[PDB]
Amino acid sequence: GSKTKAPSISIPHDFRCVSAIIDVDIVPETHRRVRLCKHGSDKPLGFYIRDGTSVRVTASGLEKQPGIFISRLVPGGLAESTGLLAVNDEVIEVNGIEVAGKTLDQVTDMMVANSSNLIITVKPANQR
Repeated sequence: GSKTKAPSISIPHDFRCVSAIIDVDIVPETHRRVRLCKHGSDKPLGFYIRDGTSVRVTASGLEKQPGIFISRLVPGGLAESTGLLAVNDEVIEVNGIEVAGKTLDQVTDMMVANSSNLIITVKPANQR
């Protein structure tokens, strides 16, 4: 079941953007959220994604999941500039859509869809 904690962010026509870590007061340090904001026109997100298998730790032990990892960040890109996000980090949620079961096609498409107000939730890999 999908139980995401996604704030219903209503975006106004505001012309100043900063990628900020939202839900930081609620979400554990195990997850990192940056909100992507549009600047002028819809330029592509400053991160690329790849697929693989991520290790999810539970009380049951080490379990493997189909994971979507960041492949690389665009130099001078929002995530790269903030230093709040790294290339190794795997994405957990996008806007509230969990990337579990989603393809890169679907996830990229989903992210570009909510390009105006997009919550990117990754979990820090602490560099793999």
